[PDB]
Amino acid sequence: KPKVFKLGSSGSDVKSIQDKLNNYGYAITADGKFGPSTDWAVRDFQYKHNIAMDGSVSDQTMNLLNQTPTDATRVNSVIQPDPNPDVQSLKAAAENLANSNDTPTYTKFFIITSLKEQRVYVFNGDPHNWKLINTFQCTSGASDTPTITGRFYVQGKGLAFDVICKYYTQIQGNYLFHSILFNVVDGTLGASLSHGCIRLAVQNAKYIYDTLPMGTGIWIY
Repeated sequence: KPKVFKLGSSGSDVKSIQDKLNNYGYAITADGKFGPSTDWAVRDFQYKHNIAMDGSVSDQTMNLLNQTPTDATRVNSVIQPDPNPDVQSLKAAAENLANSNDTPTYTKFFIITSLKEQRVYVFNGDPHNWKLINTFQCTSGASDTPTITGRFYVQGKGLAFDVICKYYTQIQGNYLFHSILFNVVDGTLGASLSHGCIRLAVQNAKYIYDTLPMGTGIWIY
């Protein structure tokens, strides 16, 4: 078979894969060792290119990595804060929260959901140097199907999933961030159908979907 590079691979070919991922905007260390950050970047790359998301690089992925990036395929690992006035209002407190705690991540982003506040905070930067780029309200799971707590990584995504939700981002298994249910479906019925998921205004689910690459750290508490 053709050569396959994956988690654990090393050498100058890996280094060039990493250089190409950096050209695509993934901001990883190009050291020639295919670690988790390279795996996650490859998975995101594959998702954005509508090819199988397995985290391995063979001919198909390599061919695409050799194309010039475009607006459709390039990741921005620096994002300017949203102009929503709540960003500025909560900036200091949210940044203090993120910077003073463990925030494991494989991207230049991090997302916190505080269940007691029913609020989401989205950051750009690195551990202990996070900048708040967005914040918004959420609705998490009802008490009989509560949202999972813990630390996770963005695992998967989709544009949509007899009711529909838009712009889902997978936390773990069936626990997702997604839009309000759709004609809007809310109330006790909306909570029963959403189970443990985190519901957001459509624009905010879309924001997470558009901004956070696979491997972005997640903290829910």
